[PDB]
Amino acid sequence: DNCRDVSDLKQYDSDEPELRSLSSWIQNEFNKACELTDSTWIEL
Amino acid sequence: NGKWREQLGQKFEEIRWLIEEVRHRLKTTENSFEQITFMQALQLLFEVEQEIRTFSFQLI
Repeated sequence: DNCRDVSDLKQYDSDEPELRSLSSWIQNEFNKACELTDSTWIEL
Repeated sequence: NGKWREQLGQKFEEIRWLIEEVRHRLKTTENSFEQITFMQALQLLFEVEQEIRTFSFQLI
């Protein structure tokens, strides 16, 4: 009930998100994910 | 084994030359293919340079 006596009140950080640019490591991650290994990793 | 011993300095002559060339060309480039290729080459060259220095130190 006494919370409205503060002089440092702000609603929320409702600001636009920062903008980012594409990098090259995600393509490398996909390439490494698309290749074959030595173990089996599964059995049905 | 006569001339075989003296090529170590010869290889060291271009080791850091090519590593600097790769660093500069990786910095300058803009494509995604070239960047990945140059990064892989840089890692390979670091590994090979260690390897050759380790064997050179061990043999002598």
